[PDB]
Amino acid sequence: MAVTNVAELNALVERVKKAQREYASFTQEQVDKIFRAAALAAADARIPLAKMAVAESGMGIVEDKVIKNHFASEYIYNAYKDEKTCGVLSEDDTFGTITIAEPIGIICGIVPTTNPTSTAIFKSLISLKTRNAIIFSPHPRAKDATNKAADIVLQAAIAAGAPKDLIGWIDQPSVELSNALMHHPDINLILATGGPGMVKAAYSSGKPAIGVGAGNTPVVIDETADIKRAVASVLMSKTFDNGVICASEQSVVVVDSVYDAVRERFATHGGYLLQGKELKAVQDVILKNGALNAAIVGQPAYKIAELAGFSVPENTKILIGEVTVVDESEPFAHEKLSPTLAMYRAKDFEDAVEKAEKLVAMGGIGHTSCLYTDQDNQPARVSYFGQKMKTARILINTPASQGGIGDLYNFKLAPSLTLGCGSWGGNSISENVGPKHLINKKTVAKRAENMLWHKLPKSIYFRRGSLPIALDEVITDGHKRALIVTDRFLFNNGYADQITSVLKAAGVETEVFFEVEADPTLSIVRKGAELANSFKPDVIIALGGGSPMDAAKIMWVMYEHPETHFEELALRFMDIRKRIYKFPKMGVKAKMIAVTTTSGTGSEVTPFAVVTDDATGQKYPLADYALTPDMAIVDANLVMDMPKSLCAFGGLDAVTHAMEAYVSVLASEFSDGQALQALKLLKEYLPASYHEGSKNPVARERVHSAATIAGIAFANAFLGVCHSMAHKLGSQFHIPHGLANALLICNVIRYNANDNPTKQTAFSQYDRPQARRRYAEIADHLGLSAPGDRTAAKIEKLLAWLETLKAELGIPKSIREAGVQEADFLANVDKLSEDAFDDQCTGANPRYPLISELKQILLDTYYGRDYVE
Amino acid sequence: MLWHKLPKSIYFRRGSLPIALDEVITDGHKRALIVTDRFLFNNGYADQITSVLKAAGVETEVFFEVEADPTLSIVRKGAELANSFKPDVIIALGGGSPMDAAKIMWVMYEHPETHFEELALRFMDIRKRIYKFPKMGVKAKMIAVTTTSGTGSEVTPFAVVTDDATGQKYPLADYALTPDMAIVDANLVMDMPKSLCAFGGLDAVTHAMEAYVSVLASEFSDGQALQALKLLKEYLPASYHEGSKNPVARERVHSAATIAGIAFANAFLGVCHSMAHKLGSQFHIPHGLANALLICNVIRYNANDNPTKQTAFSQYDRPQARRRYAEIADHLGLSAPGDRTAAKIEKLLAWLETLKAELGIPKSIREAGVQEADFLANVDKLSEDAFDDQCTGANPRYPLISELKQILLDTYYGRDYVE
Amino acid sequence: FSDGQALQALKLLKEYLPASYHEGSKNPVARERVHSAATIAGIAFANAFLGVCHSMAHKLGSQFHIPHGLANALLICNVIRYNANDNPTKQTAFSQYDRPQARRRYAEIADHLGLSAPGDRTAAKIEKLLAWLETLKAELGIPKSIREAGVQEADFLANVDKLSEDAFDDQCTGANPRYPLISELKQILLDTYYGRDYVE
Ligand SMILES: NC(=O)c1ccc[n+]([C@@H]2O[C@H](COP(=O)([O-])OP(=O)(O)OC[C@H]3O[C@@H](n4cnc5c(N)ncnc54)[C@H](O)[C@@H]3O)[C@@H](O)[C@H]2O)c1
Ligand SMILES: NC(=O)c1ccc[n+]([C@@H]2O[C@H](COP(=O)([O-])OP(=O)(O)OC[C@H]3O[C@@H](n4cnc5c(N)ncnc54)[C@H](O)[C@@H]3O)[C@@H](O)[C@H]2O)c1
Ligand SMILES: [Fe+3]
Repeated sequence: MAVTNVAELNALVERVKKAQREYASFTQEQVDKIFRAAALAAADARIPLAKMAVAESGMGIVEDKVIKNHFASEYIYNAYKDEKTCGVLSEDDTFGTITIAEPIGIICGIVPTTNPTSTAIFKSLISLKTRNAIIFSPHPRAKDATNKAADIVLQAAIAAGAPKDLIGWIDQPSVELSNALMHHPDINLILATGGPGMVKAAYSSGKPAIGVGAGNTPVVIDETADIKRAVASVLMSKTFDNGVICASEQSVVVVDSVYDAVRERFATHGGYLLQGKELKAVQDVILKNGALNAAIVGQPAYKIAELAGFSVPENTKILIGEVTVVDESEPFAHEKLSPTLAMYRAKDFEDAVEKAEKLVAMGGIGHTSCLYTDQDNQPARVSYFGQKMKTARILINTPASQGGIGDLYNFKLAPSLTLGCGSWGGNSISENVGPKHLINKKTVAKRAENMLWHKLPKSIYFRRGSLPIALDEVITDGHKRALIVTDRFLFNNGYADQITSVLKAAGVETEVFFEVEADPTLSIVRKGAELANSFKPDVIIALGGGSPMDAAKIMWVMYEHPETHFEELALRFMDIRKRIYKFPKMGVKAKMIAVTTTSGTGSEVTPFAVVTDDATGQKYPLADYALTPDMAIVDANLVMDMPKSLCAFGGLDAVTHAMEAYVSVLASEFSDGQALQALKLLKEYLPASYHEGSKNPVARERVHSAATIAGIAFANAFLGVCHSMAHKLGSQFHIPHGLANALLICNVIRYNANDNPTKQTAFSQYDRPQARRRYAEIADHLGLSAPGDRTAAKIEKLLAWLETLKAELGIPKSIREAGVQEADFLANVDKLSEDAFDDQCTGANPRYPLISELKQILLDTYYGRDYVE
Repeated sequence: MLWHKLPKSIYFRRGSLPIALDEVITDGHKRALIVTDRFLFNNGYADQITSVLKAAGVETEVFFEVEADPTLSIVRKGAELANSFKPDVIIALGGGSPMDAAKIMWVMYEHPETHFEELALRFMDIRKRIYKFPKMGVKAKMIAVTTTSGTGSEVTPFAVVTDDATGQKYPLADYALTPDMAIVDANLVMDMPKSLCAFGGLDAVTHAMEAYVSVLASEFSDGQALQALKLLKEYLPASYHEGSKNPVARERVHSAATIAGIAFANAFLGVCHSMAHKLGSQFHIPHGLANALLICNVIRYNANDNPTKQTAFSQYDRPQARRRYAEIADHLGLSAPGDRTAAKIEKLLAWLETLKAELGIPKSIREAGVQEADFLANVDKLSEDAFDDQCTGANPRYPLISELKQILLDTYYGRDYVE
Repeated sequence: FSDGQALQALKLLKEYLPASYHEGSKNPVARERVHSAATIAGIAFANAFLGVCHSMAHKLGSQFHIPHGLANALLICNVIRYNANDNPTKQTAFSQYDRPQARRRYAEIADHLGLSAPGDRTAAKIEKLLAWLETLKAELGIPKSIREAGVQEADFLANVDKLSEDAFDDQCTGANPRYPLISELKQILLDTYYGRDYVE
């Protein structure tokens, strides 16, 4: 039963550990009942413990401890009784979160002599609500009391449905014993108290800790204060337990304006101002051996002077010494737990808090500070006192001894002894301790599918003869200044009068910018914003496709936000809503209506805008749904006179826009029927549009509509990896986009079409690799294989249809065959296989390629081979 | 000429709602109104969005006073509230009756001068409209959540309401009152009853079956209609029987119903929604149940290569309806190789009966709680007033009042529509 | 029961109401004590109903849309001169009320607030009381009559007999200590319009 040896300890802990494991399986009602019985047993025993605390400690006063043994039970209960601390605290079912709050284990309670019983009723009683255990290592001066404070708690818990040794205490303490308890393995936490050396040794143990320092507690009394209650509260805080209590106001800092008044008001109401010889004698007994006399602590005032060598009335509550030094040389400013007090003299407020912060900074860093002022009309002072004072508790118009243990003067403050002083003091709690610190929360995280979107430009218009019907719809009914962006071949050949012809004839002012060439550079973009910033357009228009529709919707940026650094605008990301350079909201200065005369790109719907740096020459595909065209237009009358090449490269980038959008990882049921309806039109009408041309406008139109439909697909289901390398392959060699996508898709499919790949994209919605299947759902949709095929022929037949399609469009079989030299390829292939993996298009490819696996399907194309793996 | 216009945002996955308000509402607005029905105010569905707004600097107000087949009395009631709270955003919720009522309150809030009769005016085209609707993005935006899987009102301009005086649902329409955002999360329909997952998920079958065949049908609004049809075939039965026990199906169907809205918002409905609206406001039959009884005949109606009339649309040169209804089956698998374009429809209609039998759908209107005396007496009314609905100005054979009644009756007596 | 509360509602409205007007939120204690007083008076007049000032006020503040408190501040300084007549025309016929004591109660009020000097005669304690109101109505922005309160002499005299007969028909007046005559109400309506007194 008794504990004065190191083995008795190692036995106790075990018969305790085994209580917890039996106590942890308890419910809320089975412990809500243990919590009361232990709190009553502690309240009804408020007087005796307070007697047993003075007989043994030699300090304190009875009637002021009784407010503590009682506060530590009633004011603890009213607060932590309804705190759900057993199981599920919260359950957000929209998400998949649940907080379950298992306990922590067992604890070591390091008790002081200052508050031996309250600090025990407080910990004992709070460690039962969290379904924990605890073991006390008390102070020799108060071992009999704080251990009689737990038996009065335990013997009332076991009587309420608890085990019989859940709690434990050391009877004959030491260092060899505590240091053997704090370092015990079956312990799981340390709940300490007692100032420096204590917390310096709690954390240093090896276990966690909620140790708690302590020290000075400056209090400031400004001109705009109620010097009456400022003083009573100063005395009601020192004399309370004779200041032995922590946080008590060891030092006031008054401003000259009201010092004399305060000086007297302290005198009449039991204040002896240490004027001369008395003072020195008093600041000589305080500090013994660099520390405060351990015999003066908690003792009444008149009992101070006797040790000093003088005498004062027995009714004196306090001993005040008017001083100026605010450093360590003055022992009259350290953490004297006596009723003594230091009275400083300051010019104004700012001169005080500068002085307070200086003497909290010496012994009481982080604990608490106080202020007395107009709590309602001087909120800036407050704001200036909280932002300047490095204390975890700033107590405005409250006494510290009864506001730091806070449920009396202020609510919303966690009632507690064991007041955290923040890392400033050497403890990482920063708050009044409670049961939510003795607790191991834990979070079950159900798989949540990542949110998706089908976002387009409103006002898509599509048929032959749709320009004037559209401009005169939403543009002219509205804006007044336009900026048509296009290329020369369209400005020269009357593709841009067909649009000004309509704006003119109404009130509008046009200005065309036609210095855009294939693969636009950032130099052309600036030059376009440099113009937009002069013409100040109310709207922006973009013709052709790709180069214009990619230079314009970015010129739309530099016009509304010229501070945009392309280096940050083209930063590769991992998710498009968790973007690190969130695009600015740009639809205010001007809109970005878009027209297209080129089939494939589909840029008229999608956020993508491919441009190159003009310094490194790397195409930086940059993406955000803020640069959607805002009323795209797609008229098939601007395509019927296209050459045979641009038709192929276009309609053949659209194929690889849907192919790697039906198979992508962001694919959905919204973007999977459009991709197919595109891929089914590019099969019935694409060859015709190449051979026949304008002679079959029915086909030249569908292809134009399809290539846009893919946009609806790959605007939401981003591209795959064929573009991540086609952008680099089409830059280091100036190969066109569509021609590059054609030389890879018949080797990229068979890359992604492995159900046992080396990697995978880590997308929640992506259960497992479906690409091999997601590619056969294509063939069966086109009509390649009806009868019961292996799912591997449906692919061979998909490729075959491509090699057949790439044949009847003049597409070469390889790059070598496309105007590239093995000497210039092998050299800068490792460079653009890395710069491909670092593209934003590849973050959606189902297989998450390895640099060592793009290089291979990048050589196998130069030599017209097949990636076999 | 044609178009394909929708909101500039359609967020859709289980758990998207907070991730559709934590994103956009609070980034732009601080005064929100919510429109719904009592079942959702009560059952804690509207405090799934007020939770996340109030947590921000937003002030909410909920107009929970909506009823099935909404009236113009409620609409004017919510405007008074909207005129008092002065919202920066409107958030419709509940599906259909609320959504169809909030986007019209949006009107009476932006422009209280309006007169409902000038909105319910049928027309020959949407551009060549006499009452050009006003611009509505200036006072408050309009969000649209949904809790049913059969309407598509999240995307479409259709806003069906009732005068409360004549009792005539006026399926008015204009893209100016499309929502700015549409949120379709299955978190809200997992616990939906069977009487709704059937009617709702079975109108959607029409939203898409008289949209892939309509004259305004385009390549844009044909793959979506189909994808809304290949999902309502593999997941609608399961979402009825298994219910929440197959949330993937109860989710895919929820997206399909919306995808069909991506279709019939661009390619208007045909004739089943004209006779439905009038046949479901008189006899107070629900929407989806009026569409499931007729669709299996309207097909037999529109699938006549030699009808009396076409709808006179340039893009529609020859009647192709008998063909489109075949590509449907050819896409769903009902079709066997070596057919003749006449059985693919039988194999299609066969898939519906098979689908209407396994959802609790009757075989006629008589079985649906309508007395032969209350029908034949007012059939010529809803047969002349269907012709006067805006939805029928898009179906491919411009029905005759001679020919509508005949299919009303053949759906009462469970008969077919031979000709 | 309802006499110490009424008074405590009156010793606080005298030491803290002026300060809560001028200083406003800069003296929240007064802006607080006054808030409690107003309620303590509710602890009184909930049990001991109002008199006649709230009858004429309600009718005089619904016709001319004058606020409640402003209709009560213009009249109270006369109703006192009315109820403080030891020999009125009528009493309110209440058993607990044997003799008219109103001229006396209004003195214990002053005697409690300090307005009274030792050696008075029960006739000045009321003057010293009314003097405290004017002094209090002048320092809150309260006018000296109804005319100054935005009411045209033509719109008043034309409908005075209405609100003078309809005040008598209010429930509040069935508790004041001298059962006013319609002859006597109008006279104090008008003397509050022309800022005059209510001699008799
Ligand atoms: N912030 C609070 O909650 C609070 C409350 C009351 C008192 N206090 C502070 O407590 C202190 C009271 O003085 P005390 O009574 O703590 O005297 P003290 O500071 O000597 O406390 C010594 C305690 O340390 C324990 N201990 C265990 N292992 C130790 C080790 N390795 N090295 C040193 N000590 C070890 C001893 O058992 C003993 O109880 C003051 O600083 C007072 O401000 C803080
Ligand atoms: N954002 C997207 O949606 C997306 C996706 C993939 C690729 N891209 C980018 O799109 C760009 C492709 O641009 P494009 O290839 O679409 O055209 P392009 O911009 O290369 O220029 C095509 C050239 O063909 C000629 N031309 C254009 N329209 C014509 C017409 N109607 N009749 C006759 N000649 C005509 C002009 O000389 C024009 O410069 C590449 O930079 C590619 O990376 C964009
Ligand atoms: Fe492309």
